[PDB]
Amino acid sequence: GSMNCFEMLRIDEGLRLKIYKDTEGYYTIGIGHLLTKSPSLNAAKSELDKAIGRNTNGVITKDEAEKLFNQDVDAAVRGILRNAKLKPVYDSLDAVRRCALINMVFQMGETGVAGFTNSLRMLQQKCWDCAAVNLAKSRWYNQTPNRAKRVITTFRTGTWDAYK
Ligand SMILES: [Zn+2]
Repeated sequence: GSMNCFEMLRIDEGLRLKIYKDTEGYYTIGIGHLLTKSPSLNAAKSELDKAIGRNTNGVITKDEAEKLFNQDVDAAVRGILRNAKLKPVYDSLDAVRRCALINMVFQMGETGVAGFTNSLRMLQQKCWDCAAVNLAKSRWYNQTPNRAKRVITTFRTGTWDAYK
């Protein structure tokens, strides 16, 4: 009932409490938290063993991965506020629609979400249904229909309704 960004991106991206591998031969942990592009698993559990504070073998708790996720969004939007097109309209919505933006940011990337120039600015004038249906006309929406429909519904309502 009390949803935050980290949980909704656990619904859509996926949370793993053990170290895995990103799609290019690179370990990860949690929700897309990259450590290094090296094969040294000891360097893996050493970067993890130095970022968490407890020395473990690559397994953490669900509340310690949320820490690293909050770091990842605190740097992600540190990048958003340096992108000229993502900066304006983000400063215009409510917290949950901003999370709906950071989700796509972490899904495709800064220039990826920047491409929806027309779709982004109708959110500024708060044209929820129009920007929603225009966002539904995307290859993004077609290659992963489910998640995109969730994000677009939160762009519409500005609520966590679609994730319950
Ligand atoms: Zn309109």
